[PDB]
Amino acid sequence: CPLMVKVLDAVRGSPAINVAVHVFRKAADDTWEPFASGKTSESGELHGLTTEEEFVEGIYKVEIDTKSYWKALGISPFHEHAEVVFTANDSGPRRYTIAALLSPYSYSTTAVVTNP
Amino acid sequence: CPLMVKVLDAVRGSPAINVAVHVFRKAADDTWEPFASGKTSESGELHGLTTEEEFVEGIYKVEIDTKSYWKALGISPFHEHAEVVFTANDSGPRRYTIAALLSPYSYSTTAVVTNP
Amino acid sequence: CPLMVKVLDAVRGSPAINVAVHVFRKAADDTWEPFASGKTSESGELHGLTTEEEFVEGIYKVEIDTKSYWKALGISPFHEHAEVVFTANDSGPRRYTIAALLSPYSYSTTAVVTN
Amino acid sequence: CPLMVKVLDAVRGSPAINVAVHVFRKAADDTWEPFASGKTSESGELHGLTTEEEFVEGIYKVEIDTKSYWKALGISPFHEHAEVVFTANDSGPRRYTIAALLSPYSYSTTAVVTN
Ligand SMILES: Cc1cc(/C=C/c2c(C)c3ccc(O)cc3oc2=O)cc(C)c1O
Ligand SMILES: Cc1cc(/C=C/c2c(C)c3ccc(O)cc3oc2=O)cc(C)c1O
Repeated sequence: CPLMVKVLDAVRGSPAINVAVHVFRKAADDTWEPFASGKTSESGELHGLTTEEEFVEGIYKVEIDTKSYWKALGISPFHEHAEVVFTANDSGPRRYTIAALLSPYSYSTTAVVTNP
Repeated sequence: CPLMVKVLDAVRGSPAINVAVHVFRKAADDTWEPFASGKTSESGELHGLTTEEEFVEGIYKVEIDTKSYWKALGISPFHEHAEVVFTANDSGPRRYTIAALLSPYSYSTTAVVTNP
Repeated sequence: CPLMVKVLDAVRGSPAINVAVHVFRKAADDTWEPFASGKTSESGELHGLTTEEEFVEGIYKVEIDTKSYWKALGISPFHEHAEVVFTANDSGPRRYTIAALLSPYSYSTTAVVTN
Repeated sequence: CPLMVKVLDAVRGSPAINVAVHVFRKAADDTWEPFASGKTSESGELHGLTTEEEFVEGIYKVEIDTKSYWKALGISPFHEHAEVVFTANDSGPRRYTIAALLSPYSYSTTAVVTN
């Protein structure tokens, strides 16, 4: 449960369902290594991306595939994706919720970081 | 469960705890009648404001006491409160989540409306 | 001069044009007295609401008529209006910009207060 | 002319001044090639990044160095940077403003695309 992604739709007033999410981790050579991926559920949430063993310290990028989401709804949006880049677990394990609120030409994102 | 309020703190990356919330409903004479009130919990959520019987159609105002929240934290913020005003239940009962993301000089708010 | 309102549309990626904006000042009896109003321009801005002489310290409310905006574009929105309620304070910077970014079920607002 | 970046601070209610901004263009091999860069002005704006001739259709990334901004103000932030990735499209309006509103653990971004 150390990483969860929650996505909301500001046009519909609903969870953003079936949003693809790709997580990357910066490697020692400075490239972005694929780390985990998944899709938001009916409630706009994506659980089960990783484990506390696997989710070591590092710089992580959470790519939320907003264009793919809006295009699947037959809408032409502005952004390719929403990217959230952050250092994680560098003071020990934390739990991270990455939330995003989507519109066709805009988005908001926040983090909720909790210490278990 | 027809009305829930969720409040997040964009400075801390945490739920906004102990935020006072006052709900009003517009009366037939156009005044704002007190309807319900409460405080956010440790998880930034406020449940139990009303019931499906009580939460009839109307125009509702959810006042989130952001100044009181920031002042209790010893911070001087810009806004007096965040107000969310909406018509509810006019196509039959719905469930409403009013979410707000707070900063000292800014806030975001959204609604998630679901049909039970 | 001391107060400007700027409104943007997050669905179309544009200024929000021809949006009605009403400003009120809180009176001694806690009622909201009309203070100034207008409609946003082609750039989504509303200038000339007040003057330094008139814009004394106190609590003000800026009401942005978002519902009518969305309905005029053929879209059904959630809110009746967006409300921004704040205290004008002489000790802080002199010029207030109240900005709002609109979606059908959401809005963001910020204040940019400068000298 | 065709691209402007505007950055605001939601903690202080001000423009975000002296923020480094880097623009990249996606190359044919999917790498990000440096395109333009600068630091925001006293009004939080960065003008003069490119010209109409240079700003051809394609995918661009605007990276805003938010971490350094917050640290220079003595504040610990969440993100490494804020990223805005979009396609420039000739069929749409000609001028792009990329706006960002910053908090330590959050940001909002919008596009205002006009003629
Ligand atoms: C106004 C606004 C609201 C939200 C909502 C965030 C969250 C929301 C809405 C949320 C809702 C339900 C739940 O079980 C857990 C949740 O966790 C959240 O972080 C997120 C952003 C970025 C925003 O600008
Ligand atoms: C509530 C909120 C406000 C803004 C403000 C954007 C702009 C603002 C505030 C702006 C202000 C003055 C000006 O001369 C030009 C401007 O252009 C803008 O795009 C931008 C975001 C992302 C947001 O969430």
